[PDB]
Formats: sequence, structure tokens, C-alpha cells
Amino acid sequence: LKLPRQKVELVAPPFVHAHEQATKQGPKIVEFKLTIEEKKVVIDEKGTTFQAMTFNGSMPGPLMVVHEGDYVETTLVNPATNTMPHNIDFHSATGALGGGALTLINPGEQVVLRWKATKTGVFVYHCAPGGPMIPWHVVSGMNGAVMVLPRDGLNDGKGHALKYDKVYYVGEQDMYVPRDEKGNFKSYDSPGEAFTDTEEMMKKLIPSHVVFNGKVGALTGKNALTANVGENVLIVHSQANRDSRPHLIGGHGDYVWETGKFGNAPEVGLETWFIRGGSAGAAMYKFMQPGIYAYVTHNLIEAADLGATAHFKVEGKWNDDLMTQVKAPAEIP
Amino acid sequence: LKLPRQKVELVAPPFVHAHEQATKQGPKIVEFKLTIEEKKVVIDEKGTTFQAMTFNGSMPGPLMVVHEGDYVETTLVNPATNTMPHNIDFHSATGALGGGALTLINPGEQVVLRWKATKTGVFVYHCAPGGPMIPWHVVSGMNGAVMVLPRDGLNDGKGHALKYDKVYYVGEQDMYVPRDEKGNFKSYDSPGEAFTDTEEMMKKLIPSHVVFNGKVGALTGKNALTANVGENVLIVHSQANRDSRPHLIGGHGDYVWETGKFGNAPEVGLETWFIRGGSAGAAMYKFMQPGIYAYVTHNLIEAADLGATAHFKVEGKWNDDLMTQVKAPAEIP
Amino acid sequence: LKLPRQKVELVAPPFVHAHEQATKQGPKIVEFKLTIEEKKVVIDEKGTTFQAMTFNGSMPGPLMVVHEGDYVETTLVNPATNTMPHNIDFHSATGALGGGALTLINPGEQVVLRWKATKTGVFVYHCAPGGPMIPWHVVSGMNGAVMVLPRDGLNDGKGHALKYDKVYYVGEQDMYVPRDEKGNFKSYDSPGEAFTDTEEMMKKLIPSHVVFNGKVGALTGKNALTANVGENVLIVHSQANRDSRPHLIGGHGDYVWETGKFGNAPEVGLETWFIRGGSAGAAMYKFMQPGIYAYVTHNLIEAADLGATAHFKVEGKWNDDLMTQVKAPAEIP
Ligand SMILES: OC[C@H]1O[C@](O)(CO)[C@@H](O)[C@@H]1O
Ligand SMILES: OC[C@H]1O[C@](O)(CO)[C@@H](O)[C@@H]1O
Ligand SMILES: OC[C@H]1O[C@](O)(CO)[C@@H](O)[C@@H]1O
Ligand SMILES: [Cu+2]
Ligand SMILES: [Cu+2]
Ligand SMILES: [Cu+2]
Ligand SMILES: [Cu+2]
Ligand SMILES: [Cu+2]
Ligand SMILES: [Cu+2]
Repeated sequence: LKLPRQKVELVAPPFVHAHEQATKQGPKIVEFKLTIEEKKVVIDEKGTTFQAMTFNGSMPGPLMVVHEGDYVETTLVNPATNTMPHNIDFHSATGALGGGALTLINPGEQVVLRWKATKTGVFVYHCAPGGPMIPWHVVSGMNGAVMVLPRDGLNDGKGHALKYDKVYYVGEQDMYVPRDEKGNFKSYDSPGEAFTDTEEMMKKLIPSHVVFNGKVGALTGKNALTANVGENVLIVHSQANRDSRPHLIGGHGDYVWETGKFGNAPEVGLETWFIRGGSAGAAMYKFMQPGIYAYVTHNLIEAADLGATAHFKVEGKWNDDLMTQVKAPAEIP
Repeated sequence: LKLPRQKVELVAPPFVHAHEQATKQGPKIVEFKLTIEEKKVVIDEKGTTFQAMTFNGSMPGPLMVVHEGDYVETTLVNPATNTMPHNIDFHSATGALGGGALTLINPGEQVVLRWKATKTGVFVYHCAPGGPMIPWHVVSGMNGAVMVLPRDGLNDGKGHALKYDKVYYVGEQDMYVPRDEKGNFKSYDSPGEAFTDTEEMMKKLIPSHVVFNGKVGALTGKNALTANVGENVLIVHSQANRDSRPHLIGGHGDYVWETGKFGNAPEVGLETWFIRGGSAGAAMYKFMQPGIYAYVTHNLIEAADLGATAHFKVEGKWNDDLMTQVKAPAEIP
Repeated sequence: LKLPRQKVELVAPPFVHAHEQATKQGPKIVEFKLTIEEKKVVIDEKGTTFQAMTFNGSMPGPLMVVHEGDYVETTLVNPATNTMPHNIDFHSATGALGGGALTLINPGEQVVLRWKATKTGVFVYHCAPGGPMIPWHVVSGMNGAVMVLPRDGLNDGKGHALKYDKVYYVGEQDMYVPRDEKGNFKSYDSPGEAFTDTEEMMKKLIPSHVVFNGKVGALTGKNALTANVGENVLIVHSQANRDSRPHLIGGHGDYVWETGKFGNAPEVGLETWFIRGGSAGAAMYKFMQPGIYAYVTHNLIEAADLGATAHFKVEGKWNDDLMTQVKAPAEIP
């Protein structure tokens, strides 16, 4: 394979490495490195801990962006400081269990996989070492996404280009943290020590936490998502194990690929869309009003009580035609 | 804003206030009033009670119907006989958390919000006072829907009008009623007294009841939905917090907008469709056979055991070409 | 009704009785027989038993295949060796609760129902005897599917034929097996004896097992699904009671009707699709690589831990352009 090589410097979510939408480049070999990190992290404002397993140190793993017909060459590294075997399965890829059957590496090893990006869209990638380890590694955080853009950029299915001003990647994680007898969340010294209790809970299918970007409140405050009135924002949403129903409170999905695949035209003007577990989807919105927005899964129990709320802080001029407080709160006549 | 004003007299679900489909009217300011009522209600045939919180006294709140480009001016009233603050978030609206950030009212107050109906479809509206109160108020019953029709009425995406003879609004409600030690449903003296136990249950994500129109059996018997053979019926279905999968037993969805948005063409000939939690969808069916139909969510446990069954009673002539009992039950030869 | 009659010899899933895709036949009366069998079966590799109730002895019931405009004439037989009344509801059919209101038969009886196949797609059929028996009979295994093909075969919505080389039917079953105090699965002497404990569990909405073709591992080993590189395989997936999210690990859904209805164009290039509870869907894939594939629901806990994994074993030549192991596992430099 004698194509040009291009290195990408990955960046942590919710940001996305610089890329072109429409491009005049032809196919390349695009080189990525992912280094697995097992680590104990804090997942909520109460200080609950969690035995995480990650690509590149983050939940989700970083978004990889290429174009249709590129070859994606990933160096997967499992440092000796980890305890378990790991691999990678790309839903964008064809053959060998998405790459999983060619990438199983023990601590101290690395492997190099190349796959041709023949399918456009956003896709999950995740670890899948075999058997009961598959769900455990995924719900411990070992999942991310890849975006395979058409070379001509995105379109509306009616001949018109859809160009985003910025893209964010929201990875949603269902987490299963067991409780002790008195009802407090348990802490564990290693992923292996967490496994028995965590699997017992997993099989009951109810998460303790549902978070964006690895933690309750990760995408709020200093780390709120941002936009300006007039900006078209693409929001890629993934969930490797469990369904989600994204909703932008105060906005819409102007153009939505809920199954996440750009060979299909987007749907228009959605209130809430649906990310099937094991997939990524994408929604574009042009902001029309300034202020705070919440971006949630619209199981509101999950959103408000289990962790699944992000914010956008949007700058610009208020549009009284679109919405106005005609009369402020006042005593009932 | 110097447009004509038009008042609407809302009606309780499953009925829908009189409206035009295609219209020659231009944009108007359409005026609605919603008065919040907190009240203890009975939700099943066993006499289980429930601390409900409602718009206009009903679960769901009434369906509001306007056309694209209208301005919707809602007077939201929170009488002093209630105990909690409330607000309203319209998924149809743009800005200020759907209106929620402009409509928080204490008992004894009212507020007037106007929003421009720039997106067509059926949409959820719900209370969303902030934080953990958001899911609690929604699952206590504070949700309804609005329908924003194209000015030319509905179409099939192929150039042809789709005119309904009647429309019904089915609001589905997941309810979380705690049990005592011996396994009976608990009763509470106030919503505030119900909150701690109810939140603990909510976070476990399994409802005790799933009902249409506020109660097991609400849309059966005297209150069955009705039609005649030959009539095209539009069924709007909403679920503000949790997924549903509507199905008309003995029928189909001839034309279905499962994501609920009229900028998209309907799907045709469905058996079962999917309402993502936090959304409304709509399905049209032309009845071809008389008799009893059941309209359910097709988790049949929810439908038959947790409350989520409505009936249609349909008049007209049986069509033996479409279906016939060739041989009645008889002993096996 | 003076049309030609054609008998079909049904075959057990995942296989499908021989049929034409495009056909020059006109409408016929197509005759099927289903004989109900209640039986205790083993559902996992641990030897857990289950009080099953089945059409034709299998879970799922066999796939019935006809063409648009055919009349489907089913002899439903409830032998005296069974204990309960049963019936059949076809989601493909119009009127009388899908046929259920015309087919209730006691042990020792049979009935003959005819329905006209006016809607194309794949559809669920299931037992539905009334009230709380409806979910119980369905989750005990009394569900299958029917496929109603266009007379011109399948198409891509763009004018082009889609011809499958083979079709498989994957019926997914949520099962509710109670546990005793010490945590072992219970065994029962009859379906009636299992009912009280099984209903109590059903209402909590969490299955103990989620299986394909009636058992953990049913579609693995000797009984793996098969294909060759170059073959277009249609996979019909049904779930009569609960949502599923199919995914072919290492492949895609080239053409997918996730709502399962051929009046709608397929979506293209999916990673994971969604089968709403109470429906069947269908996905076509042309295999490009040899080796083992897993076909799962992509709640990976369900797939790996509760039973919901099938395999494909695919023969042919490996395509290094699509995927290659550039560097095998090696020590990190
Ligand atoms: O946006 C993707 C869609 O747009 C088109 O190219 C033009 O309508 C379709 O062929 C494709 O499905
Ligand atoms: O019914 C809505 C659909 O119908 C059309 O106007 C004509 O095909 C489309 O542009 C739109 O998506
Ligand atoms: O494949 C089914 C689809 O294909 C068409 O016949 C041609 O585009 C549509 O009318 C139909 O929805
Ligand atoms: Cu791993
Ligand atoms: Cu996967
Ligand atoms: Cu409220
Ligand atoms: Cu909302
Ligand atoms: Cu039965
Ligand atoms: Cu059914």
C-alpha cells in the first residue's frame, strides 16, 4: 500500500482534532495511536470512585476523524503498568470482529491494525477481549468513536452542503457501581477486585450512573460547551452498550442522523433523537438564541439524578420574535 | 407584534380542541391558558392513589394545536392552593430552556410566555423547575403536547394530502409508586411527603404503573376511543420521560411520523412504532374492519399488567376478503 | 374465494422454507399448519429449565413466507396434551385483534383462519389469549414471524433489485426465570405452577435470559449460521415483547429495514439497528471477509452474559485491502 501517510494528534473529548470537512486530498494512510490506561477515577460530586479502563486516558476515548476511502492505521499500546489484556473493535471496519481478533495485546505489548474506511458516518469503537470481558471492559469506559466523512463533506440529501462551524463529541457512559449493605457506593483496589460485584450488578441492567465525558457535571461550568448565535454545531453522541435519547433543551436537531450514517439523508427538525446502544449518531443545530442550554438524555431521571446533563453557554443577541416573556411573574388577578 | 389574536378553549385528553388542518389564515397570536393543579388521584382499579401534578387537571395536559408561523401565547397560572413552584418548557419553542427559564412561578403567581411556532410536528411540553425537581414533576404528570401543523395540512411526502377525520391524543405516563414492607402501594398526604420514597424508586428506573390518560383503563369502556370503517384517525402519542412502542392490535400505522416531525415524510405500513422518551409521535390509520381494537405499548407486560392499554370500538361492515374464520373451533380429527 | 391453493412445509428456525423472491405467480391461498406445544426445555449451558409454550415446537415459531396479495390460511392446532387455551395474532393481518379474536382454542381443538396479506414486510405473530395471559404466553415463547414479500422482490428504493442468496430468521426471546432464596434458578412442574412467580418477575421488567433461537448458544458451534464471501444474506430479527439492537460484529447492515416494512426504502450502511418490541426488522449484508462473526444485541451485557449471541462462520479469501494486521503483537519499544 503506497499511499501518503498523515499523522493525527488526538485530543481529549469533547473536543475533536482538526480536520477538513470537504477535501481535495485523495486517500491517505491516517496514523493514530491509542494508549490504554486502567485507573481509579472519581465519577460524581460526592466523591464516588470507579475502576475505569480507557483509551488514551479519557471516557469516552477520543474521536478519530477520517474521510471515506482513507486507511486508518492504529497503533494500540497496552503498557506494562496495566493488569489485563485489551484489544479494539471498530464498528467502521470490515472483518476480524472489527479488528478485535487481530489486536489482543497483553500488558507490555502493542499492535498495529489498518482498516479501510469504506462506510461513512460516525461509529463506535470499543474493547472486546472475549466472553464476559466484553461488556465489562466497555462499561468500564473502553469505548470511543470514529467519524468517516464523505470527501465532499456533509449534505442534506437535497443537494445542499451542510457545513458545521464546530463539532463536539459527547460520549455517554452507563456505569455500574455496587453498594454496600448500608447503601453506600463501594470502592475497590483494582479492576479485578471490582469484577465480581460489578458483574452481578451489570446483569441486572440498571446503571448507578449515566454520565457524559466520564463524570457527573463534566460538561458544565468551566467545561460547558460553547457556541454563538449563528453558529452551526455538530454534536456526535455515542453509547456503546445502552440506548440514549439526546435532546437539546431550548433547541432542536436541525439535521439529525440518529443511526449515524451519512449514506442516509438526515431527518429534520427533531426534538429528541435516539442513539441505539452500540452506535453513534450525530445532530447539527444552528443556534438562534443566547443563554444556557442543557443537553441531556431525555430520560430525565437519568439526566438530572444519574449524571447525564451537559450545558452549552451561548453568546449573542436575544431574539424577541422567536420567544418573549410577555408578562413577568405577577400575582394572579 | 400586531397580529390578530385568537383564543382557544382547551379540552381534556384524549379529545383535541377544534382546529383546521389546511388553513387560509395567516399567522396569528393564539392564546392558551394552563392552570396547574396538584392533586391526589386514583390510578388503578385496586384504588392505588398517587400524588399527581398536572396542567389543567389532566394527565396528560391538553393538546394545543396551532400552525407553522403562529405565535403561541400561554398564560400559565399557579394558584395559591398549590404547594410548589412550577414552570413550562415547550419542545416546540426556541430559547430559554424551551420557556422554562422565563416561566418559573410560585403559588399565587401567573406568567405569560409567547413563542413562535417555527418547527412543525407534535412536541412535548412539560414542567422543569430545576435540578432533581425536573424528573419528579414530569413523572408526577406535568407533561402534555403541542401540535404545529403545516398551513397546507399534512402530506405523504409524495405530493398527496393526508387528511384525518379525527385526532386523539394518547399521553403515556410512567409512574413510580413505592411499596411498604409487606408489598402494598403507599399513600401520601402531600407531594412533598411522597418525594423521598418516590425519588429513591425513580432512580431505579422501573415504573410501578404505565398508563394512558392518567389511569389504568382510562381509555376503555364508556371512554373507549371510537371510529367507523372508512375513517382516517390520527393518534398522537407522547411520552416525556421514557420510551414507548405503540401498536394498534388488529390494525397498522398507515402513515407514521415516529420522531413526530412533519418536515420528514411519514413511514408507511408499520406494525409497531417507537416514541423516544422526551418526544411525541403521530400515526394515521384508516379503519377497514369493525370491532374492538386494543392500542398498546408493545411491551405486553406494560400493556396488560402495568396499565398501558386503550381500546377502540369501531362500527361498520365486516370485510371477509381481508379476514375470515374459515372453520370455527372444532375437535381435532 | 376461488384461487389456487399451495401448501407450505414449514421448517424450524433459523432456517426458512423455500420460496421465491420475485414471482410471476398471482395471488394464491397459501396453507400453513401450526401445532402448539407446551414443554419444559433447557435454556442455558448450566441446565436451567424453562416452562416453554411454542408454535410448532420451536422458539421462535417458524417463519412463514408469502407475497403481497396472497391469502394466508392457517390451521392452528391445540392438542389435548396441552393444558391451556391459545390463539394467534398476526401483526400482518387486518381485523379481529390480528386474528386473535377468531382463533381461541381449548386443548383438543383446532381452528382455521384466513387473512389477506395487504401489507409488505416482516411481522410478528404471537399468542394473545386475553388479559395477563397475553404477556405470559408471549414471553413463554409463543411468538414467531411472517414475511410478506413484494411480488417483484425487494428493492433499494432507487430502482434496483436487492436479491438475497439466503435468509435466516433470528427470533430473540426475553425470558423470566425466578430464583430461590439462595439465588438458584427455580424449576417448575407445569406452566401453571410457574405462573405466580414468573408474573411477579415479569412485572419488574428485567429478564433473566435473552436468547436467540430458544437457548444460550443455540446459533453457535455445529449450529452457527454460515455464509461465503460474496453472498448476500438477509437476517430477519423479531422481538415480540422487548426492544433489541442487532449488530453484526465485523460487518454492517448494508440495507436495513429496522421497522421491517418494505413499503419504505431501506437505510444503508448501518452499524447497529433497532427492533422495537412487538416487531420484526430485516437487514441484508454482503460478506466481504471470511472468518467468525458474532451477531448480537448490542447491549453487550445481554449479548455476553444473558445469552444473546449467535455466530456466523464465513468461508472465502481474506481481503488485506479492507483490513490487515500491519504488525503483530510485540513488546513496546
Ligand atoms: O444525504 C444522503 C442522501 O442524499 C442523496 O445522495 C441524494 O438524495 C441520497 O442518495 C442519499 O441517501
Ligand atoms: O412530507 C414531508 C416531505 O415531503 C417533501 O416535501 C416532498 O417529498 C419533502 O421535502 C419532505 O421531507
Ligand atoms: O423501497 C421502497 C421505496 O422505493 C420507492 O418505490 C421508490 O423510491 C418508494 O416509493 C418506496 O418508499
Ligand atoms: Cu479492554
Ligand atoms: Cu461493538
Ligand atoms: Cu411542576
Ligand atoms: Cu424536555
Ligand atoms: Cu398461548
Ligand atoms: Cu402483538
